[PDB]
Amino acid sequence: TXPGVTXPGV
Amino acid sequence: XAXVXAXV
DNA sequence: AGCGCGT
DNA sequence: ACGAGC
Ligand SMILES: *C(=O)c1cnc2ccccc2n1
Ligand SMILES: *C(=O)c1cnc2ccccc2n1
Ligand SMILES: [Cl-]
Ligand SMILES: [Mg+2]
Repeated sequence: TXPGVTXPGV
Repeated sequence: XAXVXAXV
């Protein structure tokens, strides 16, 4: 997640 | 990700 | 496949 | 002294 707790996703 | 001081 | 930090 | 999260 996040990148950040990427995205979800990417 | 660990939060030992930032917890990010 | 895809990445961030401060007490 | 530290790795979490669809
Ligand atoms: C969480 O596992 C984690 C790992 N490495 C990092 C590097 C830089 C900033 C934040 C980070 N968070
Ligand atoms: C929190 O601000 C912080 C800063 N530096 C660290 C280095 C190593 C482990 C934990 C840390 N936490
Ligand atoms: Cl990114
Ligand atoms: Mg990027």
